Amino acid sequence: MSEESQAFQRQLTALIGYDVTDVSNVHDDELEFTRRGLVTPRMAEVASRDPKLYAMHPWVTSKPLPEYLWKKIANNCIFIVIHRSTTSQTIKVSPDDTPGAILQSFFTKMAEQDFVLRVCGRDEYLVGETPIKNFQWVRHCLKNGEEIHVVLDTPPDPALDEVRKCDRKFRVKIRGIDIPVLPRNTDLTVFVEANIQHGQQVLCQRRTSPKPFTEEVLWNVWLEFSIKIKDLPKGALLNLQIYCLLYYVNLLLIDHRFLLRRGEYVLHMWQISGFNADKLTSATNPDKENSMSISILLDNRAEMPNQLRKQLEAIIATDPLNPLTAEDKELLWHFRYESLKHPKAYPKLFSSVKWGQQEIVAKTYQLLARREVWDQSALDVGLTMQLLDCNFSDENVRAIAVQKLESLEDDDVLHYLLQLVQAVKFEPYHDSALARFLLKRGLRNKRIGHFLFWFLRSEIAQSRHYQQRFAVILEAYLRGCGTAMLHDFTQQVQVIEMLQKVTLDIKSLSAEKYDVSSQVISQLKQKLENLQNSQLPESFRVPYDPGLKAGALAIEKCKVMASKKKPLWLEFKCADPTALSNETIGIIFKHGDDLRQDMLILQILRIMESIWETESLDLCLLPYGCISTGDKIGMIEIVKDATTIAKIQQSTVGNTGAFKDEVLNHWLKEKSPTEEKFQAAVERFVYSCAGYCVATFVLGIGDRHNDNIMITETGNLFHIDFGHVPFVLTPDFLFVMGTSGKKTSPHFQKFQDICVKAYLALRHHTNLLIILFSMMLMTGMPQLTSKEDIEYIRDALTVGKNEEDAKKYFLDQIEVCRDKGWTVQFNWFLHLVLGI
Ligand SMILES: CC(=O)Nc1nc2ccc(-c3cncc(S(C)(=O)=O)c3)cn2n1
Repeated sequence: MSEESQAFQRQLTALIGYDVTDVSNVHDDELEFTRRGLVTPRMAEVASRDPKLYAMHPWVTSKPLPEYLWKKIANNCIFIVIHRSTTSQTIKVSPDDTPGAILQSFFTKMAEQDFVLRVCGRDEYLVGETPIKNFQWVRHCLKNGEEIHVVLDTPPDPALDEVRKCDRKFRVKIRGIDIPVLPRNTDLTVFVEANIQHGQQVLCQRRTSPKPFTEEVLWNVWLEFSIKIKDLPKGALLNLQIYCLLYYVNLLLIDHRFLLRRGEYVLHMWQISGFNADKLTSATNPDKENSMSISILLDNRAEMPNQLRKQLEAIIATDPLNPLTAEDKELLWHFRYESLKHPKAYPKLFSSVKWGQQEIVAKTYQLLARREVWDQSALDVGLTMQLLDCNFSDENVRAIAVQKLESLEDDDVLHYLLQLVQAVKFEPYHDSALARFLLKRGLRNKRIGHFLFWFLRSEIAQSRHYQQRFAVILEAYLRGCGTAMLHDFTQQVQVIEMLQKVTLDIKSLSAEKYDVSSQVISQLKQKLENLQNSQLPESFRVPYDPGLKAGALAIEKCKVMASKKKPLWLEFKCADPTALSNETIGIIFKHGDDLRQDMLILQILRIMESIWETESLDLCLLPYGCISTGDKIGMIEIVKDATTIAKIQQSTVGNTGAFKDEVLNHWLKEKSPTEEKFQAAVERFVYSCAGYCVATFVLGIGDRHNDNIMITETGNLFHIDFGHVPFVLTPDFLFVMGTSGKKTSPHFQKFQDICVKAYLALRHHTNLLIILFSMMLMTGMPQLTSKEDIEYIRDALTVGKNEEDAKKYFLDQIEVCRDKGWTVQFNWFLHLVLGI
C-alpha cells in the first residue's frame, strides 16, 4: 500500500523470472482471479501448520521396514552417535525408541529437554513421535549401513517463519489474420479451423473457404456449429488452427466464472514446426511483433447375464493405452453401476462418456452421487494419476482423483511431485483442486516447498506456454512460506545468476571442437574473484540437496570440462561447521541444455526402486541430483569416486584400438584395498547392473553413446547423461560375472534370476509405468506420436503375455545382447571421427 510495501513486488518478480503484474498476454482477468483465488488456500494452511514442526521438517516414512534390512538388523538393535565439541558418546537403541525420548535416557540416565537432535553436516532434524527406524535419513543410512552422527543444538527460531501478512446452436465469426513478414518460396493457400473440445474428444469440426495467402487475409465468416449452447461441457476448449498445417491458438469456451465468453478478441498464435501437451494451453504468444494474430467475434441399478459380465471384465483388465470400441463404450456405459464396484474401471468408464449431451453429464454425476467404493477403496496411485492425465477435462472427475491423493504422507508425494506438477499443464483452468493441493502440501512441510519451487521456476523460465500459470501458482507460494524459507531462495537466485555471467562469458571464446586453452581457464578463476567480492552471500543450499549448505569457493579446483557444450566443474566448501569429513561439494554447472528431460527421468528410476522395495528387493540405481535453475541452464550432482566406461577402456587400451575384455575386472581389483571388498563390490555390481537393464529397457534407452555409462569405484554403476541393442551389456560386464563368453557361474546364475524376478516385480505394476511414460512424453519431449512413441513401453512390459512367457522373453532379451559384443559400441566409436 506504500513505498516500502511496493518494493516487495520488485523482488518476487526477480525471483520468479516473470512479472505477474505485467499485462501483455491477457485477453482477461483469470490472471488475478487465480492469484486472489489463492489467498485463502495459502493462509488457510499457513496458519494450520505447527510452526516448530514446519521449521524442523523431520523426514519420516510409515511404510513397512524392508525385509533385506529388517533381517539385516543383525544384532537386532540400532546404534547412534551424538557430538558436541570433543565429547561424542555412542548409544545402544531399540527400533521403537522415539527420537524425542532417546534424550530421556541421556539427560536422566547420564546426567533440560529443550535441545533437539540434528544431523552432522545437514539441515536435517530428527524430532517427533515416530520411531527412529521411521526417519528417512536413518533408513538411507542403514540401507547402505552407515554410522549415525547427530549433534545437539537448539530448535531453530520459528519466529522467522513470519509471513508478510441465448440458447440454440453455437457459432463464431472468424474475421482475419496478420503475419507482418512472410516470404519463403512461391504462392500458397490458407484456411482456419474451429473445434469444440472436451479433452481431445472433439465434439465438432468446422472449416472456412480457402483464400490465397496475402500478408493480411480476411473472411468476415461466421461458423454455425452443430451442437447446442447449454450442451457445452465446462472446460470447453475452442481450438483454432490455420492450415496451409501451419499455426495454432486456443480459447476456453466457458469462463472461469461461468460466463459463456463474448466480445471481440485479438488473440496471437503460436507457431508450429516439424502429439504434445504444450498444445492445450490457455495462454497466447506474448510477442506482438512476429506472431500471427487471428481476430474473432463471439456474440452469445445394473445386474446382468454371464457371458456379458465375462465379456466385460475383459474390458476391465485391458491396459490404459489399449483402444476402446463403440462396441466396448456401450457395454460399460450401460452397466454403469455394475461398473462402479470395480475401481479398476474408472478411467475406462468416463472415457466412454461423450459429454455432448446435457442429459449424459447429469447421469454421469448420478454416477458420482454414489461414489461408494472409490472413496473407501485401497488407494492405488497409478489408477489415480490415470485420472489426472491428458484425457479428462471434467473439473469433477479430476476432483475424484485429487480426493484420493489427499491421503499420502510426504515421502510419497515427494516420489510423485514432478509428474503432478507437470500434470497442471492439464487441469483446464488455473485455480484448480490440484493446483491448490500442490500449494497445500508444499506449505504443510518445508522439503516439498523447496522442490516445488525449482519445479515451478523450471517451467516459468524456459516454457512460455505455462510461465503465466506457473508464475501465478509460485508467486502464491513464495509469499506464504515465510522469509525464513524465502531468504534461501534469494541466496540460490543470486548465485546461479552469478554462475551465468561467467558460464556465458567463457561460452564466448570457443574455437568449436573440444578444447580448453589456458586463456579460457586462466580467466575462469580470474572471473571467480568478482563473484568472491560482495556478490555471493556466504553460503547457499544445494538446489538438488535441500539440507546441504554449499558455501565458499574452491577456486583452485573449478574448471571447464572439454565437453562439446562448455560446462563448469565447480566445487564448494560445505559451510556447515559441524561436518564429519572433508571432501568438498562438486557440482556440475552446464548451459545450453533444457534439463526438465533428464530431471523427469530420475523420477522414473526412483519409483522403479520404490516399487522393488514392496517386493523386498534392491538394485542400487544411483539416481544423482539435478535441477533446472533458470533458463537454458542448470546444475547436476558430482558423484565422488566414479568414472565412465569410456575413460577406462581408454586407460588400459589405446586411442580406439580394439576393446580388451578383462580390463574391467582389474579396475575394481585395483581399487579394492581389502582382500574381501573385491567380492563385496562384485556383490554390488551384479545387483547394480541388473536394474540398469530392466529400467533402461522398459524406458527404451538402453543402447547409449558408449561415453555415457558410469561406475563408482565401489562396484556400483549408473547411466549418466540422458541428452538423447535393447540394453548396454558389454562383454566385460559378462566377464565381471564369471562368463568369458556364453557360459554360466555362481554370480551370472544370479544375474539372470535377479533381472527377471525384478522384471515381473516391475511388470506386476504394468499400468503405473504406462501412465507415467505417456504423461512423461506429453509434458517433456519433442514431437512424439500419440501412438508410435507412446506405444513402445507397451511392448517392453509385454501386457497380456502371462508370466512364463515374459520370464523367458527377458532371459532371451539378454541373449539379444549376448550375440552382438562390441560391434554396437565400436559402431558408436567410429560414429565419431569421419562418418558423414
Ligand atoms: C567423479 C564424477 O565425475 N562423477 C560424476 N557424477 C556424475 C553425474 C552426472 C554427470 C552428468 C550427467 N549428465 C550430463 C552431464 S554433462 C556435464 O556432460 O552435461 C554430466 C556426470 N557425473 N560425473
